[PDB]
Amino acid sequence: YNYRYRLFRKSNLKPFERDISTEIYQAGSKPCNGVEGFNCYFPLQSYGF
Amino acid sequence: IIRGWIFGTTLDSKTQSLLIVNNATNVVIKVCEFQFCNDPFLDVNCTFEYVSFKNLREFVFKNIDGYFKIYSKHTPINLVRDLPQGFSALEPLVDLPIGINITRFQTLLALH
Ligand SMILES: *[C@@H]1O[C@H](CO)[C@@H](O[C@@H]2O[C@H](CO)[C@@H](O)[C@H](O)[C@H]2NC(C)=O)[C@H](O)[C@H]1NC(C)=O
Ligand SMILES: *[C@@H]1O[C@H](CO)[C@@H](O)[C@H](O)[C@H]1NC(C)=O
Ligand SMILES: *[C@@H]1O[C@H](CO)[C@@H](O)[C@H](O)[C@H]1NC(C)=O
Repeated sequence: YNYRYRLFRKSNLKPFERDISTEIYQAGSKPCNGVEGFNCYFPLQSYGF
Repeated sequence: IIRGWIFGTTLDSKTQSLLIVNNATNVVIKVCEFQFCNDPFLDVNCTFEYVSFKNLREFVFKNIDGYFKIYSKHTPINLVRDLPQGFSALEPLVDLPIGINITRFQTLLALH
């Protein structure tokens, strides 16, 4: 379960851009401000190999 | 007195920031998730690092397709008052494969 990708990004990748950031993102309207839940599904998902 | 630059987006350890520290022509460059002080000065995931009025220095910095490009020139001058007229062309120094987003910058000074 370790190998990882961001399931979302709030801006699409520039050519050869990298992004380490651990932001939860707005998956909806509400500013969740560090909460995970509806409007805020944390993006760094992983494969199940 | 002028000895470096900060470049990046949030500039606050939440993401990578290109830091250049210089003493004329020897240089340290890093891109790491730096936590700076609130007033940046030089006292008289760390994925990239590199190491190298009488006077005018000129530079052009541009960030394209995941590479950061620097051009420069040095010359002595006579106009103390302001940016001088006349013609000169900068030449490339370095091209760094750093892969980073940049929307803000700040200059770094050596203080007592
Ligand atoms: C590079 O970084 C900037 C932040 O400094 C990103 O700009 C923000 O993008 C969002 C949309 O994703 C906007 O809502 C904000 O208003 C933007 N802020 C600024 C200061 O412009 C920018 O999207 C990033 N570039 C890439 C390609 O990810
Ligand atoms: C430039 O400053 C760094 C410390 O920030 C130092 O390691 C380096 O030796 C200095 N080089 C010169 C030419 O003074
Ligand atoms: C690099 O990212 C990890 C989380 O993936 C974090 O724990 C670590 O502190 C970061 N390293 C630095 C130098 O900030």
